Amino acid sequence: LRDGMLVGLGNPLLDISAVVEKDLLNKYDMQPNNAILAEEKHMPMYQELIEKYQAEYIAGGSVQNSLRVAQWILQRPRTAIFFGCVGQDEYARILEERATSNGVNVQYQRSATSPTGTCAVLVTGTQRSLCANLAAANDFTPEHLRSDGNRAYLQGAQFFYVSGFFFTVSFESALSVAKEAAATGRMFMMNLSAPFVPQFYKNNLEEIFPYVDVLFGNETEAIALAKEFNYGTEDLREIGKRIAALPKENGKRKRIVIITQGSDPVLLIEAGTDNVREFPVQKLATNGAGDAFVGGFLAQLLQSRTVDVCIKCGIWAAREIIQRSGCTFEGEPSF
Ligand SMILES: Nc1ncnc2c1ncn2[C@@H]1O[C@H](COP(=O)(O)OP(=O)(O)OP(=O)(O)OP(=O)(O)OC[C@H]2O[C@@H](n3cnc4c(N)ncnc43)[C@H](O)[C@@H]2O)[C@@H](O)[C@H]1O
Ligand SMILES: [Cl-]
Ligand SMILES: [Mg+2]
Repeated sequence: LRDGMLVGLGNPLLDISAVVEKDLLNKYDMQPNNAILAEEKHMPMYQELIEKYQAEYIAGGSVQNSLRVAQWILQRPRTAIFFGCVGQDEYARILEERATSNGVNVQYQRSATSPTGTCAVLVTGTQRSLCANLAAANDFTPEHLRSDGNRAYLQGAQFFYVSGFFFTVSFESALSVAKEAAATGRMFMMNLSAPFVPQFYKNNLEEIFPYVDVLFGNETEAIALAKEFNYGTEDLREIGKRIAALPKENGKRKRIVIITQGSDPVLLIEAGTDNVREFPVQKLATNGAGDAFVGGFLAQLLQSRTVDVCIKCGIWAAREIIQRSGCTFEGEPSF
């Protein structure tokens, strides 16, 4: 292990989390059990959550969360580098301090014009509804990656991870990094992130897929992808196989597709096999479980462990995060 093995590109966001009821969702034309991008009409919701629903502030953003979980497991600071854009404000210092405390080397671009992005996380019964106000995260530019220091970080990384969420902000950066990775035989990995990603950016997804070595997503994202790509099936095993079998630029590494299903088994699909492997999870009697699953996976991948160990660490990490929330980061990883 050495510094900067993993680079992640994403949207650093402060989560604003609260328990609410359906009338709040109806007020903002939100569905239960969904993730959306904020529009003008959503904007008053953030202050309302803070002022009237006693909302909690939690460091978030998908890729940021995953790198924080991976660092917590690694216990070796600076092993992962994070790129994304924040404001110059109090929200950015909350994100900076939490991610740096966990061991991430954060390399934030700074917007002086937008505030740090936030994500409403609304809890209603056992359902969650998310509304992401990207704001400064949308000010990310390819140029941030072209400084001398930042290009040395790209040149030195061995592994790359990008969320589908980041396509909203800079697909051009994600693709550029993916092509350089394939061309130098390094791993490029990404997450489907949310149903809106294949629904909104189908062609981007198609264009980047040849350079994807590992694709993560949940069952709902996999089905959403299957609709846009016209697979005519909702069978997750079949969908995984079709994605895994897509043309691949770096033919020397066979694509892996990993599909999480909440409390049901994690599914592993490898190109060139017709046999999907399952990793059962102990059904727990919460925020970013999928992100934590990826952090656990990446912590083992960086230590060259086999995929089955990467996935078991993912499941273990998600289950820790579900138990202890932010407190998990104060403990000692005992995987
Ligand atoms: N535009 C945007 N840009 C950037 N970031 C954005 C964004 N919009 C939202 N975000 C970020 O998204 C974060 C929240 O994500 P969440 O919506 O909380 O969920 P996730 O991490 O995406 O979970 P996912 O659905 O993928 O995984 P699954 O349940 O299959 O579960 C995965 C694993 O968890 C474990 N698990 C889950 N449920 C379980 C159960 N019931 N019992 C036991 N284990 C379980 C299992 O091991 C399972 O495989 C927020 O922090 C926010 O900042
Ligand atoms: Cl992200
Ligand atoms: Mg997810």
